[PDB]
Amino acid sequence: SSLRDPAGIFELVEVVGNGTYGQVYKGRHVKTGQLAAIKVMDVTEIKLEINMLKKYSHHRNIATYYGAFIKKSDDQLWLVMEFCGAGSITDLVKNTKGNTLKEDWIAYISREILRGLAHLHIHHVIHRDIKGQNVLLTENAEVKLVDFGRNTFIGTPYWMAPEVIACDENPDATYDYRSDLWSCGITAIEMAEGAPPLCDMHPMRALFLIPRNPPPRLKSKKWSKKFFSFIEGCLVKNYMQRPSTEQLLKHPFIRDQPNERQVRIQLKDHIDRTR
Amino acid sequence: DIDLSSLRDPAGIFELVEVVGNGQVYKGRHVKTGQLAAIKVMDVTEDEEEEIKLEINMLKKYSHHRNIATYYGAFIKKSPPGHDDQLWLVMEFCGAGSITDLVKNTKGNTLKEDWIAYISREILRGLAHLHIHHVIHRDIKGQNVLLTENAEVKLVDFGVSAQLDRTVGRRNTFIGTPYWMAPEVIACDENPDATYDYRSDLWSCGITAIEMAEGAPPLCDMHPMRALFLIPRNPPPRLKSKKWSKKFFSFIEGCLVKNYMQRPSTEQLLKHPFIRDQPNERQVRIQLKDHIDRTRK
Ligand SMILES: Cc1c[nH]nc1[C@H]1CCCN(c2ccc3ncnc(N)c3n2)C1
Ligand SMILES: [Mg+2]
Repeated sequence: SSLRDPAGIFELVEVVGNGTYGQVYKGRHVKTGQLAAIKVMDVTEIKLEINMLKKYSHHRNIATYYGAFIKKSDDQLWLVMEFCGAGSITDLVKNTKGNTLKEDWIAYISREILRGLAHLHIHHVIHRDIKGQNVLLTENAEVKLVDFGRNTFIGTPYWMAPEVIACDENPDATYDYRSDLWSCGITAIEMAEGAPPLCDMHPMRALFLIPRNPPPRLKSKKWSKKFFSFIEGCLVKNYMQRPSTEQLLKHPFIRDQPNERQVRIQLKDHIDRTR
Repeated sequence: DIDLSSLRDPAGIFELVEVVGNGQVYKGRHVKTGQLAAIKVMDVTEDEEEEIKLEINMLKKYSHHRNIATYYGAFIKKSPPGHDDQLWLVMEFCGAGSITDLVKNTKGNTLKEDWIAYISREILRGLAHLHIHHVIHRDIKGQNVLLTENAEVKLVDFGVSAQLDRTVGRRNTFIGTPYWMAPEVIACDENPDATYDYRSDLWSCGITAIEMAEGAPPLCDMHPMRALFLIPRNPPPRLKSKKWSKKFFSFIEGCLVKNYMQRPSTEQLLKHPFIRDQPNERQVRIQLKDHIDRTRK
C-alpha cells in the first residue's frame, strides 16, 4: 500500500548502456547480490502502474518486474526488473564477424520475440518499441523483451511501422498490435544485415520514407525462401492485411526449427566467446 | 594548445574535474591555464572516430564571440582495444545555468518583456556571428542559451559547424524533441527533403521567445509525434496572452514566418523595434545580474 526507500534493498552499480537507455542502471539486490535493471525517475498511482507491469511480465520471454521504490528528497522512483546480462540483440550482431547471424539463429530469436509479443497481445498490451536494443540476452541464451508500453523526445524511427507515422491521410496515426510485428521483421533484417533498412538515411528522411516506400527486403538472395517469406509477412505494408502474432508463429520459418537445441548451444557459446 | 582542425588526446590539455557517471556534460579544466571548461563526453566506436575526422574537414572557421560559449575542440580519450573510446567536446564554462532555468526559477514561469528583448537580442547577435561565417546553430532553445556569473548570454557551442555532438554516438539516430523545429526541417507530405537553412535558427529564436514569455514552447500539451505532424501544417504559433506589446507580437510574427524563403535574416531581425529599441537595457542587465546573484545564494 506504500512503496519504500530503496536503501538497503537495491543499490545502483553503473549506468546502462552507459548512455543508450537513459537513466537505466545495472543495480544489485543488496541482500542476495542478484543483479537487477533499474530505471530511475524523477516524480511527484504508481502502485497501479507497477502492479500492471507486474502482471504482464510473468512470461519467460519478458524481463520480469521486481518492484518499485521511492527515494525522498524532487523525489525519485526506482523501477526494478530482472537483469539480462548478455546484452542486446543489437550488441550481439555488432560483435559478430561480418555483422550477420546464422539464419537458424535468426529463426530462434525471432520466435522468442514473437512468443513474448503473443503474451502481451493476448492481454491487449502493445509493446510499441520493438527493436534490437529492446531484445536482450541472458547467459543461457534466453530471449527477453524490455521497454514495453517525460515523453518529450522522439527516439529512433527505423523500426516504426507505416501506420505509426502521421501524415495527411493518416493524421491520427495508429498504434495497433500489428505494428509490433512490422518492428519484429525489421529486427530480423537487423540480425541478418547488421542494421535496419534505411540505416543509411537521416532519421527524419527515414520517417518520411517509411509510409511511402514498398516493404523493405533483404539485400542478399543467399537466404532461404522461408526467410524471405517471414520477412514479407512481418512487413505487410498495410497493417490491415498484416498477419497476427499467432499467424507468424505458424510461419514455416518460425514453426520448423529442427536444430533448436544446437542453436541454443551455439548462441550460448557465441555469447561466452563474444563477451 | 587549441587545435580545431584536429582530433587529439586530451591528456595534458583538458581534465575532468567531477567524476563521470553516465552526451552528459561535466565540469573540467584547462590543464595549463586552469580555466574551467564544460565537457560533453560521448562513447564512440572506431568507425565513428573516422566519421569525426571527416566532419572536422567540414568544420567552418569562425572566431570567438561574446554571445557564443567558445568551442575549444574535440578530443579522444582512448580505451582498450576491446572498448569504445570517449569523444570529448570541450566548451567555455558558463556558471549561471540556462535561460530555461531562468524562467522556471522565476515567479510564474514568465519573464518580463524587456528581459525577453534583451536576451533575444544577445541570441540574435550570437547567431549573426555564426551566420556571417556560414554556420547554422541548428538547436536554438532555452536550454541551449546559457548565463555566465556576469549575466552574459551565450549560445551553447560544442562544435556547431560540424554538429559532431549530433552526428555520432548512440543517439545520433534519434529524431529528438520537435517543439523548436522550423517547418522546413520536418519531413512532410510537401517537404520530401529537409531543408536546413540559416533562417531555421530564426524560427527557433521566435519559439525561444515564446518559451521565455509563457514557460514552454507552443504545442507542449501534445505528444512529440503529434507536434511533429502539426508544426508544418499549423499556421504560425502565437502568444496566448493579449497583455504583450504590439512590438513583441510583431517580433514573434517576424521570427515565425512559415516559409523560410520569406523569413527575415538575422541582420534584419536585429533592426526590428522590439530588438533595436531597448530603453531599459542597462537596468535589465542589472536586474539579471541581481537575479543571478540571488539564486546563487
Ligand atoms: C529498467 C526498467 C524499468 N522499467 N523499464 C525499464 C527499461 C528501461 C529501458 C531499457 N530496459 C533495459 C535496458 C537494458 C537492460 N540491460 C540489462 N537488463 C535489463 N533488464 C535491461 N533493461 C529496461
Ligand atoms: Mg518474465
